[PDB]
Amino acid sequence: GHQQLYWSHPRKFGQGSRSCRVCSNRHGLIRKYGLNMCRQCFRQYAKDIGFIKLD
Amino acid sequence: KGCEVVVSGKLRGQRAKSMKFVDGLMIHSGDPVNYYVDTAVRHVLLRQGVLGIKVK
Amino acid sequence: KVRDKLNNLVLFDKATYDKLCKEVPNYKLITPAVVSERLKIRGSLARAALQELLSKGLIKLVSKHRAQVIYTRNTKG
Amino acid sequence: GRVRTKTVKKAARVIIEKYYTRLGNDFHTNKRVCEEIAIIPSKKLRNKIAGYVTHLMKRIQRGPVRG
Amino acid sequence: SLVIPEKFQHILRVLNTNIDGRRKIAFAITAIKGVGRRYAHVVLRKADIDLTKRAGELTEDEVERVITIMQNPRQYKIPDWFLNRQKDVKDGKYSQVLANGLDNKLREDLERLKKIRAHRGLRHFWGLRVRGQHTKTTGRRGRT
Amino acid sequence: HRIRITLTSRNVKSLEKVCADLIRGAKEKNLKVKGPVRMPTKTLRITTRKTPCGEGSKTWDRFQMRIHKRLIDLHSPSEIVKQITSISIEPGVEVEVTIA
Amino acid sequence: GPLQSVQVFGRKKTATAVAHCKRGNGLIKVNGRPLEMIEPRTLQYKLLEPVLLLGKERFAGVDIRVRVKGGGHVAQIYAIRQSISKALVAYYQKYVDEASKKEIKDILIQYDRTLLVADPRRCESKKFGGPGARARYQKSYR
Amino acid sequence: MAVQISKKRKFVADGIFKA
Amino acid sequence: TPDIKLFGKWSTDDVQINDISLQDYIAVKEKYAKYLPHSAGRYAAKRFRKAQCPIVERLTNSMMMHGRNNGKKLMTVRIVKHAFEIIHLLTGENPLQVLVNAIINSGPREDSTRIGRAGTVRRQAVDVSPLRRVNQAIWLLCTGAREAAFRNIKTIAECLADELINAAKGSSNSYAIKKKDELERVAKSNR
Amino acid sequence: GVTVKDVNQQEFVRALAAFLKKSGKLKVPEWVDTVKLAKHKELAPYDENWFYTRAASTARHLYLRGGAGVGSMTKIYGGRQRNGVMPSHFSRGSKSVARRVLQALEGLKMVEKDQDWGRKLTPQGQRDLDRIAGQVAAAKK
RNA sequence: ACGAGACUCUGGCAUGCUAACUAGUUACGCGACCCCGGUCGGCGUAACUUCUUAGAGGGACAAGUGGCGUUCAGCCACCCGAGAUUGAGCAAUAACAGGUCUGUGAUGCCCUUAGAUGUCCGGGGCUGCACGCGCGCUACACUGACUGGCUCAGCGUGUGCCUACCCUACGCCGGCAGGCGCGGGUAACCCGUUGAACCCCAUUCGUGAUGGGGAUCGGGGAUUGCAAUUAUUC
Repeated sequence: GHQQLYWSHPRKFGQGSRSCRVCSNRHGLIRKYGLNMCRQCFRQYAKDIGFIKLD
Repeated sequence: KGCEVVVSGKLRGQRAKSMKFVDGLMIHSGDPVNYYVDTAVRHVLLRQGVLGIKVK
Repeated sequence: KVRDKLNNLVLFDKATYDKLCKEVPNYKLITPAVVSERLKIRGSLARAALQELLSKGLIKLVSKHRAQVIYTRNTKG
Repeated sequence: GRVRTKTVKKAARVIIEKYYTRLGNDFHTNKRVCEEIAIIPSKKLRNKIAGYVTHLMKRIQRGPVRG
Repeated sequence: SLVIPEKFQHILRVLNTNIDGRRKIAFAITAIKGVGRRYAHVVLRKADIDLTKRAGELTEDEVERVITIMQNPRQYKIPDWFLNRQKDVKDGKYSQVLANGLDNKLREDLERLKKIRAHRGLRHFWGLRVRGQHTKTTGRRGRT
Repeated sequence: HRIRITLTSRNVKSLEKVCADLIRGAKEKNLKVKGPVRMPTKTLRITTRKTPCGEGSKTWDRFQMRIHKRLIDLHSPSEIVKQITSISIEPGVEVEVTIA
Repeated sequence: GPLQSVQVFGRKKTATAVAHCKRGNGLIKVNGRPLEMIEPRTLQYKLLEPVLLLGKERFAGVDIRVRVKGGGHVAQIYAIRQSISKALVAYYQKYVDEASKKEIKDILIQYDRTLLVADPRRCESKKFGGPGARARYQKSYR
Repeated sequence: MAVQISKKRKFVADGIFKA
Repeated sequence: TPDIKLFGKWSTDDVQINDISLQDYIAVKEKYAKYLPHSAGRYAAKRFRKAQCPIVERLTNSMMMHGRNNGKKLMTVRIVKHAFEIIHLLTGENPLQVLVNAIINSGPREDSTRIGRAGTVRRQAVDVSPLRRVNQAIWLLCTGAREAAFRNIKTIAECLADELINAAKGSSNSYAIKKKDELERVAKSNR
Repeated sequence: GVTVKDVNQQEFVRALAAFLKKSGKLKVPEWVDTVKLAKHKELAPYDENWFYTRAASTARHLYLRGGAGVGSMTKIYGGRQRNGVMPSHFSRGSKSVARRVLQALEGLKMVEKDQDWGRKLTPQGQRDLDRIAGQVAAAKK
């Protein structure tokens, strides 16, 4: 029963159901407004998104 | 009328060093830095290590 | 440095009632705090006695509040 | 502390050098003069130019200046 | 009225405990182990006794009615969710315990856990915390 | 035919340029044009730490986006206002057409 | 017939109190409620201050109808107290002789500057590393 | 079409498309 | 008709200041006379702008201390008004005169300064500025009423009332007069 | 000419409580003695007949704003939630007592149902509220 | 020449300008209650930007007056005045053996690679306690605690790609935690006029480890999830 017990674990909810869409890590995710990455990747690619640190 | 290039990494030795070559004018503070200079950073992979490029 | 733990009576005995009726309408400022201090009774008991004396008409009202009330004697003239 | 910088004093000196015949003692009139003749990217800088020009006109009206 | 009444009972001997008579009847009955502030208002609302009197001037028939409400609270229309001991593992009855059934039933439940050897019983036997909280930083009055 | 056009963008100066040009075009086309309704702008504030690891003075960024939305109302048929709206659109300005 | 109407506002922190001066009898109502009927009642004399300094005969020709929203309680009291005085000053300036406006304005600024000029004080922005705009978290050594 | 994301998410998606 | 700025129900006129050194620092007479002890603000901005504040407002502002009472201006105002009620009904004297005479009588007029290194006990006698006289007088009255009204059956409207009249007659049964004259004794002990 | 908007509410609510006790046709709930008014409350009210007072305050708030339902009544009577060691928060009221208040105020002819949401005062109920407001004004006068 | 300054954002005002059925005001009609006049965030529509929204421009500069100063840079007080020191952002050369290889398909070298240091499933652990230390929360009460009534905001966010998981008015049931058919919003329209708390008023309490304080612990009932026991939460 390798096929039916290989990934029968439900990852429907929880932290590991989502991941970073830049580098695929599961720590420090930003889910607000659907960015779906960690803080470092947003800080590195924040200029081309259009977010400016005016304040 | 102003430029600045910075390199850092393995420059003929074990311990990394940083060489700076500045000629011209260079604004460092205020919003003219946001719209008078262009900053690009790249990584160069050599055989003995990784080398960094910073051009303004 | 004497402690003297106060044990206030919950209701009036004989001497407290006429002591109040002869001395409390002969004082300048009447509040339940000073009535409880002078007559060694409870705070709410002093409030009930002062409400009874207000209904009797021997005490005039000055100001009412949820914290404390102010009472004074009648004019002797 | 309100101490003017060297660019304000240099610009005020050269604008009172090359232009004197259209200046006065009112701060608003030579403020508009400095707005019309000199291209200045801001308003506070032009305002400080106008104030220092007014002060320099008031001292030139009394006596000569070495700058 | 505000004068002390005759046979004003000072110390009330109810259910082999000591009860002061100088306290309010909604609060002087709360000194009995097993009964608290919230359930005291319901008892003096089922019985026709006002809340504006002290405990020291009440007499035998009203305190006897209150003791009947203590011992048998179910058929005086007290709601079933208001009780402290519900759905028993021994017999399955709704009851209110007043310090004797309370103390011996808590003791019997603790020895039941210690006999059944559940980890709640082992933690009660060792003298630790059972609700699952951190012991590393607190509980410094455990032992010397 | 009552028509509503929305001028939503990120930069504000090109937004003022295209809204002034659209209002001027509706003025010269002899059309009843309403004034530019300025909606309250929305600020995009998310804050994060500076350093990638966990050491240092606890310092944070304040990244900001401002999106401005404008409304122009007209009373006109469909094809002429399609011809007007499909002229000189900026890459940073998004226009969307709705009909009542 | 013509209508005499001026519409004057006033602020303390964020509360906006907009008055309405129309010709009529002597009555002041804020949010439909009279001046003696606004919580808290401790500042009843603070509410009744401008009509008491300017007299009841000066207010006898103008109906006052103020609505207010924003701010807290004391800010709303100060806003409506500012708005009543500023509305009477602007009404006399618009219609009545200017000299009586000057005489009321002199005694109004002589009592307190708050009754005509708004106070420029707002809450400063909170910063990181501290619970407020100025305070910081407690520092530990060793 | 049945998704209709809000106005903030559209600009976020466009900027991340550009990135 | 503004015939007189009646402080609720007390008249701000016919009040006598006895000391001439505190004449321009206590403002209760004919200019800074309000209906309430609560004004707007901008009074602690510059250096000496707090000398123009009404003295009852300064007492109300210094009434609130110890964490749980900060910002509660209405509650301190009604304590002040009730305290004025007991002061008027207790002596037959105008309550503003009792406030003025207590601050003059409870003001420490000579001070000792800590001088030297940290730990050494050396004091040098200096005199107290008239503004600081009023300042420590108000602070002493407030802390005396505060520590009188703590774990006691007597309310703060009465504890504040007994504290000023004992400072007004100089009976030295109050706490402000106690620290005032031990401070004068310490300043006198080494000059 | 005197209305509800120029009547002091503190005497008004107890006068309405006396009037609703005198009327006595409100079909009060059976569990009025054993109930807690909100989950942020700690004891029962000391007033044994608070139902008339709560219905009076509900009628006053329905005059002040219309279209309110059971959910708007829970927001009005909310307060601080003291969970002891926990920092305090804001907690709303209980839904069933507001439901019972509005069924009592509908069963007595004072309130009919507003269209599509909430409830609103009958003009006869407005007459009753204004008449007792004038009564309180005449008593104070 | 860099740095400071200069520059940008926000607050503080302008009854002047441009504009608004996704914001209102003022008038008019209808409707409801009362004693001839008051209230309506009730209904509907003739002007307007006084409130609100946000665009361009203006305004404060040591500008004036009186002093001090070599009478030069500047300083002090006052009048008219919304402000005569608002807060933040950016922030130079030089280096630290400062931290991050556990942010990355950024990375050199070394180790390991089928009885695996890759990967997956099931269970456990990161929470385990003689004790010490740091950041914090609640209190030690009567400037208070409980119970009723009165009454006032601003930043925000909201149906997501694999990705399923949104915010909620309204009706009934139940003490309550909660449950079902019903409507709106992909958003200045719906929650919402965000009936927030502290405060205000009126009872109860009376110096008593007390009606302060709610730790520890027993029994019962709901929600989330495949799963709660070392109590998820209520």
